[PDB]
Amino acid sequence: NFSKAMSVAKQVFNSLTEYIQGPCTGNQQSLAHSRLWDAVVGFLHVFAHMMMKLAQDSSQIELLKELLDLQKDMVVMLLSLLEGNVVNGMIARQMVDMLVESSSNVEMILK
Repeated sequence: NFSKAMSVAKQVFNSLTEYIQGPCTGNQQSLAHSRLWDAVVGFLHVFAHMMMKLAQDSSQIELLKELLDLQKDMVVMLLSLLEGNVVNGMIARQMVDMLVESSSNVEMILK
């Protein structure tokens, strides 16, 4: 159910990555000013609560295994966006703003 819809988002992140997987500054610049930052902020909040709910559940493993793969494919796009960057870069500072908003969400993720 929710896993099937989530598996679709995995393909989108890989497709998004493949466009910028090489140092394509033209596609990187377009994604910087798009609504990509807003999408990840919502996704990060969902993943933080999804981990905790399945953590308490003993038999909720099949969704968790599918869940863990999604953010791993997400950060590759985040790394791809930072690929070829410069210090004080415009794209780099965009993540700084987005990390402030989702700073609470990234908490408890490491645990």
